[PDB]
Amino acid sequence: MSQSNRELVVDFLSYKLSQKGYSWSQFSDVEENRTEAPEGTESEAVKQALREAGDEFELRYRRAFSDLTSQLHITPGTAYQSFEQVVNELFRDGVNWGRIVAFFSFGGALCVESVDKEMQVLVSRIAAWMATYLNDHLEPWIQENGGWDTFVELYGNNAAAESRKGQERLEHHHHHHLEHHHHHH
Repeated sequence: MSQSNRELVVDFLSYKLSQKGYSWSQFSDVEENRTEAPEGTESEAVKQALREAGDEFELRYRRAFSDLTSQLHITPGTAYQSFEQVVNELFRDGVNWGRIVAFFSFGGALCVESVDKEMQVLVSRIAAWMATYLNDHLEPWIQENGGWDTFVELYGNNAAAESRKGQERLEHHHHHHLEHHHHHH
């Protein structure tokens, strides 16, 4: 519902941090501040959606990602107001699904550099900033267009499955098939 939206942030930031060699449980106060995550029913899909999305956005707009992350350059004691002034431009740009992608991909970068800059309190609050923006500002647009299920499909099973036969069409069967050629490549 809403607590699952915090998962899409936290576990995603941890997904980037773990890649960088950092552990989320090491920087965030676990026992000192138990923030429980539910069973990822919807989260299982959307977190995969953003996982696949972060791939497409990165491979297609890696340069843009570089400029925007430098604009989101996390500083000592970053107020959420500054964070919002950036992420506002995601919505103000005519927020497409890629803005959500970008938003989640930004945190994935922010959380990392926050640790390198020895701001282990900021990496954790980054998740909070994202959860806030997602819950308050982003959710209205998301649900308006159908919800996460709409976005997930775009990088999910059926949408891609329908284009799977397109790969077979890409073959353009013009090669003389007389026997069974072992492997095409």
